[PDB]
Amino acid sequence: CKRKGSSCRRTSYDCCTGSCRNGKC
Repeated sequence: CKRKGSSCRRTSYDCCTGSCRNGKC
């Protein structure tokens, strides 16, 4: 999964923590 502070896609649930907002976690 993605880390908070990394980049993740809008609503693809990519992160383990952090909102995927503005193409970032």
